[PDB]
Amino acid sequence: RNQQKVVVITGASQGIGAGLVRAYRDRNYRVVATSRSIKPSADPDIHTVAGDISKPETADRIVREGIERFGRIDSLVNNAGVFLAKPFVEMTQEDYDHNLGVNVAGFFHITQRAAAEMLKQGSGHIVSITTSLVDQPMVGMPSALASLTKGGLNAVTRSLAMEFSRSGVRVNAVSPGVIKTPMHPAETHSTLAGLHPVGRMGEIRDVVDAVLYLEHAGFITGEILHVDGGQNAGRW
Amino acid sequence: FQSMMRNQQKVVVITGASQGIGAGLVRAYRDRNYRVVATSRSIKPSADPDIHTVAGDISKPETADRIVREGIERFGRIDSLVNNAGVFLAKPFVEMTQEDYDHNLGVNVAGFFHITQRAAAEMLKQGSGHIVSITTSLVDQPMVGMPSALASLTKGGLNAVTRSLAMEFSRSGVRVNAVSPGVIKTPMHPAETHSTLAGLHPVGRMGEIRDVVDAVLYLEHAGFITGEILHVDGGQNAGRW
Amino acid sequence: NQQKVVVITGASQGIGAGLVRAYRDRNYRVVATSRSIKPSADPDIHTVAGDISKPETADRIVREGIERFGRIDSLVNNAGVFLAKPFVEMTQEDYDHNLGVNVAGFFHITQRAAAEMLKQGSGHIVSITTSLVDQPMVGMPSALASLTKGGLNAVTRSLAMEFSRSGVRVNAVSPGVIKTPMHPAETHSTLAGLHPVGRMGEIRDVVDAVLYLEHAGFITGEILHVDGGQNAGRW
Amino acid sequence: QQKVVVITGASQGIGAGLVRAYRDRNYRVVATSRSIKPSADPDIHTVAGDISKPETADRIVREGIERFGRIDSLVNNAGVFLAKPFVEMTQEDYDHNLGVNVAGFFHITQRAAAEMLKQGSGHIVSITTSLVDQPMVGMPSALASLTKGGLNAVTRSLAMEFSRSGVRVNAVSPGVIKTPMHPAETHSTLAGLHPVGRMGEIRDVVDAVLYLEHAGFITGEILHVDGGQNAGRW
Repeated sequence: RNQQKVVVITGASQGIGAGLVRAYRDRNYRVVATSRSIKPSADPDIHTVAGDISKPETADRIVREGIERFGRIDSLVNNAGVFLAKPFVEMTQEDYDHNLGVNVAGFFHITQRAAAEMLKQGSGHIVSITTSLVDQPMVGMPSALASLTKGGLNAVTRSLAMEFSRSGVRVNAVSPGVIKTPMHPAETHSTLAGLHPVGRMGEIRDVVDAVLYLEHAGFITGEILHVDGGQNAGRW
Repeated sequence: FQSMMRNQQKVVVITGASQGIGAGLVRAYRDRNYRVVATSRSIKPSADPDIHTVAGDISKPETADRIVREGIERFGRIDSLVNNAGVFLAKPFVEMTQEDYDHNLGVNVAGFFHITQRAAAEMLKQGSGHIVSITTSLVDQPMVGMPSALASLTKGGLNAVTRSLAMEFSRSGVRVNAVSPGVIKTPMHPAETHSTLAGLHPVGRMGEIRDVVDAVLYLEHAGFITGEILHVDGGQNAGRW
Repeated sequence: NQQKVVVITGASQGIGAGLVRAYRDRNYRVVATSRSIKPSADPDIHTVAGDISKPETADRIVREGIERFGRIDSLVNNAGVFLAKPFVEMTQEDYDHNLGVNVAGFFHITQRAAAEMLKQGSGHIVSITTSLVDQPMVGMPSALASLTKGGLNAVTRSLAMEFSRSGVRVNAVSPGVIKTPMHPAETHSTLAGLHPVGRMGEIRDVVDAVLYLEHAGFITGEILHVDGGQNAGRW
Repeated sequence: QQKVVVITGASQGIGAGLVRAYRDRNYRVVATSRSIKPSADPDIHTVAGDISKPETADRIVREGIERFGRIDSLVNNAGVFLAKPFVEMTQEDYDHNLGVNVAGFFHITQRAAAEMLKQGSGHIVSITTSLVDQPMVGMPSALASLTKGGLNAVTRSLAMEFSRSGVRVNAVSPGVIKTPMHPAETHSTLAGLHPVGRMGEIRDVVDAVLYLEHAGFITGEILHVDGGQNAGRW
């Protein structure tokens, strides 16, 4: 039990976030969980850390506090993220700074710090949560900042997979379709379902299972795994 | 009730089931309590009553018929199909013969095509199914020094039809996926070749039967995935090493 | 014999004839084939009639071309068929016909041509696939176009790698729905709508794509989509 | 009456090849770079600036609208490239790469696009890199993959967005191109980074851009001009 692997999960307060915290706990990992807003936990194997993930300082804190508490860092799930649907010509300098802060710098900084720790242990797993919009964008869903920002995460997943190829660190991505959260109003479900060839929305368990499959799949790196009800496969 | 649940278990057809990857899928499917129709050119019958064995040339329409017929006769339903039968040839393209062409077309394409047509007819009929094919990462990432035009042709075909049929069967409850392995450690790969075959992956080691098997079973239970190609390949598909 | 020589398959109708003309205009001699092709007045176009599924047709084509023109420099695989049909309905005859034209058609000539191109240390082989390979559609059931042309996209990357160090380049052009005579103006309205740009392609679009690949010496193993955006996302 | 093209990173060798090729086609050209001397040619308007700044995009577009009355085409060719282990990358490496590679595409594209949308017609092409789709062991470049990889995907995303508006959006993904930046003692090594075993020439990329410029039925396409890099492992 001081033998358990430690995962760092970002955006841990959100809907997929909690689901991931719970599932990693269920698979005998200790968790360092991080959010803008996260509150401390009863569970002595869940260490929470609150901070703005886009700030280099926050990343420094996550890992430092994680090493001090548990003795190591083995995995990282990059789940901090914002989405914005807006016509490209209408986006403002504020829309830009906000997406580049959360989706890009909030990947880059912990990923760098967590990777240092793994490289030195000769072992690890980085998984980032991306979006099927990267590979398959849609007419009627304008989100140029999502493609820019998440598409860079797909490509850097493959790049780091190569860079860390002989080091024992594996680097993967899960690209979901539209996932039912509380923050998605009940009225919007008929049309959101219709965004997927299968005609259902995703469920949190769908994505969480993909992450845990990749966590335990020791021959998989550089892989982008689509959990999107068919979205990436073709046009519906 | 538990007896009721046994006599009504999911049913998978597994092709190329005799050894290596296929024989591993049989056991893994049994471990999750599927019943199994295992086929191979020469599979011997099993002592497990929940494995039905059917010996035959998978490239013939008549074998596909039989597999499903005897499948239905013995278990009443067909839920899933793993196209695992496959041949692989390494040969410069300009030296490939008519015989090589027929052999690969037959097993890799006709093999896939007939059983898939018949299994899908049943899955459509009952409104739910899973079809998964085993392909190669040479489809998406071929390599200088590994000349295998026929594998690309035939397996590249399976990759494309996997997405095609995922769209066609979108509204029917039938999911369609592939697993695209790297070079997997099998008895048919003698020890002398292992260190060479290992450097065929960015990660510098060979794949295991367990890796490919777990990918198929993960797709099997992943009710929100269709038309997906899951590369299990030590990073081959990701980039150049 | 200074003029480069191209073999163009499915030369008779549609893209293929557009292709003969384009390559003639760039000073190539042409060996042109299809089931029904008729002899040409042009001394620089030699026609060969035959069923491209048969190894004998390929054998004729290459040897007749080496006879008249003394070499082979390029091959454009443009013979092809297409069948819209529910997968569970496809028949043995549907299977043999598609495999024969789409796959065997490609294999025999590509093999004989590639051998000539390898000995010389130079060549270009380009194949016409379809955007349904990467981007198939709900309501366009074509399992056989996918098996068939998908194998061509993949073999394109494969032979690109294999001929890598030899100076032979292998590419593919993957069109959307292209406006031939074969499509009644009844259909045009419906077919335009299978592209994000809401426009059918012209023959010019595909032909210029082939001619571009043919003069782009640093491109190999590429799939160039000429598809009004079909491959790029969901409309 | 002549079409108008904006070309970023116009002082680089690719940049200068593009300027000439578009002039050979009778376009008027707005050419920007950090340092670019004014032009003799009434038909080439140069704007000096740092493209990482939004202010610079504003100026480029309004100056082209001022001089020539329209913008038909945008070529994003500004770029930097850093080879460095991911774990050694500094705040300054980061801000630099994000500035030139992402911001340097984004603002200029947003302004040129507003103009093209108004006329109902246009072309946006961006020069990315083969490392996005085919990264290489021993070429560590996380920031290049992060920045140019966003470019590829926005390329397909804007092709869908502008789909019914008459604006085409495409990309050219080159291999290693023979440039003054690469000394001759290095060529034999860079050649080996393509399955084909040679480096590219300026004209290979330039023709690719001009081909896409004249190809009215292509949008959302990444065209790989890379000696086979994207196609497989060599």
